Amino acid sequence: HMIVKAKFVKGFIRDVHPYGCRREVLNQIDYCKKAIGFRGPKKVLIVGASSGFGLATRISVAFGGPEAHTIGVSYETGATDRRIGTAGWYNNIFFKEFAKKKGLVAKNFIEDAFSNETKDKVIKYIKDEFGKIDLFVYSLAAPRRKDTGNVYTSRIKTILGDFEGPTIDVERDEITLKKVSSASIEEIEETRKVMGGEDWQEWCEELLYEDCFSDKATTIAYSYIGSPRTYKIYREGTIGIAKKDLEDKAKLINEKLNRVIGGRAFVSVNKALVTKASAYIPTFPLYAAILYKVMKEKNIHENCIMQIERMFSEKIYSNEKIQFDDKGRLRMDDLELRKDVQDEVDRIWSNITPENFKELSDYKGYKKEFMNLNGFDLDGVDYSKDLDIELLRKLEP
Ligand code: NA
Repeated sequence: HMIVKAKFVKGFIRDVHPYGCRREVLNQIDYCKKAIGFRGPKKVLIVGASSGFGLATRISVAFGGPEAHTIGVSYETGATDRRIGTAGWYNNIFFKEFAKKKGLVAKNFIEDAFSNETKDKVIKYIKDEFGKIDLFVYSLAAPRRKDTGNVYTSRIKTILGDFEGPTIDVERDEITLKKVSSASIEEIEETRKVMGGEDWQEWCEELLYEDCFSDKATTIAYSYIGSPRTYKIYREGTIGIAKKDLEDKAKLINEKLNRVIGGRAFVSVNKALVTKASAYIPTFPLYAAILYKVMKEKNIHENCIMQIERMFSEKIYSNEKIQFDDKGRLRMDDLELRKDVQDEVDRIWSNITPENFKELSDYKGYKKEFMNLNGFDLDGVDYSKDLDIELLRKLEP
């Protein structure tokens, strides 16, 4: 029986507020329940289903109109003697509670998605109990990958020279300059192993050859391109190299699925959102804060769930044909990269100071979204209320 507070250690919040996480899940569900609605997917596999885009994907297909049954694969840990548990751990639990209330299947595999054991387990469940899958979304954003037993670690670096610029320190409400430098050859390769398209492709092949995909099944992975201002990181750097690998694999998966089941694969390039991993990378967080202000002013702002909802209802499962860019990618950053939006961001950038940034950018919204990632600062949650830790320990995914 304890009060959970937001304690910052080396820039990151230590604990998560589980009921704040519940509320965030519920806010996304609410958005989807009230949106125009779409139809299509019935049986959906999501690898990386516990947070961010994977979670929004799951909520969207379940509550956004299709009433899809879902399998979520994620590695998360619960409450112990000393730890409260990860946000994703709770997101899984609360998603399942709300999905079942609607009479939907919401299976969780709390498992390392990279291992052959996990694939076998998921495949067995599909063949035995779930039924064939019409949509497979790969949205794992793991920091490392275990293979023999080599461990590969993702890094966020340039391939040449320094990248430096402002980050947002949420704890002190200030801008702070940071720098990241060049990656080693091994670091580039490891990042490609973790973030590239290899595991996604393995999944698609196992699923395909084990007769787990429905005819005409779709599979999707997520990426980010952004503005030229951060190309050194997101296109040219270690992340950019991994994402090009992801894009290349999408093409090979697409060709195969098309030939074998009339299915398809593609990368959806999404918009800038606040995440833990991009906090403290130089120059992105300020970009995002300014972007939020501009797009909110222009009535075109989207958070994670809004991105996904529009992706599904307006582009993927719409009446009209799907439009890809010239490299076969679905572009959900079409509003972010709109000329008028980028012109305004660059203008504000040229006036922004460490002194005035809270007025020229959406620092408030940036900070709120950051806090929300650990279940803090959610409207309608009583943070003075103590939490029953033995009750939380009882919850099962
Ligand atoms: Na995800």
